Amino acid sequence: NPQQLSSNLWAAVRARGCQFLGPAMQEEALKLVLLALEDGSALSRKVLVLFVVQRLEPRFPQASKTSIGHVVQLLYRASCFKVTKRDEDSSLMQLKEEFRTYEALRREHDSQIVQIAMEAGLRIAPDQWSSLLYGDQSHKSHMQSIIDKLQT
RNA sequence: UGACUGCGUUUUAGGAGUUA
Repeated sequence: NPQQLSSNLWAAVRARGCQFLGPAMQEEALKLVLLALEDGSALSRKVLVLFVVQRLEPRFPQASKTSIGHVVQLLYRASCFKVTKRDEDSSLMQLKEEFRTYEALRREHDSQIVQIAMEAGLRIAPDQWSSLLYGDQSHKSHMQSIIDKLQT
């Protein structure tokens, strides 16, 4: 259904403890993660979330620790981090080296959402995908490529 | 039902609390 495949996607996403804040805001949030993690710094999730929230909140009041926490889980599910567990304390996390460019990181992010849609049996075309995730028709073939790699 | 806050999930995952 024309905007109800859309709300069922975000339902499936929220159910997996993840979240999409819209094309513009998601983009900044990811860039911020990269800013913190691309030089190989190692931050607990708590601190990483703080880093992003503190810069984003003043420009987007929808940006809570809770909501940004959910964006980061998207990347946790996508297996983007190198995790270092510590005894009696929280894990630190770094970006895997292959994911230290926006292009690369965003591919994985995107893929993870597609995969959630697949797990939930939601057939969605690349034209749609480019609208949902970018608000334009400029990423159809990017999204097509993601889809094809996922069914193999 | 939402929102929020912890802790957990790389052995892949949530779940508790607070609140209207």
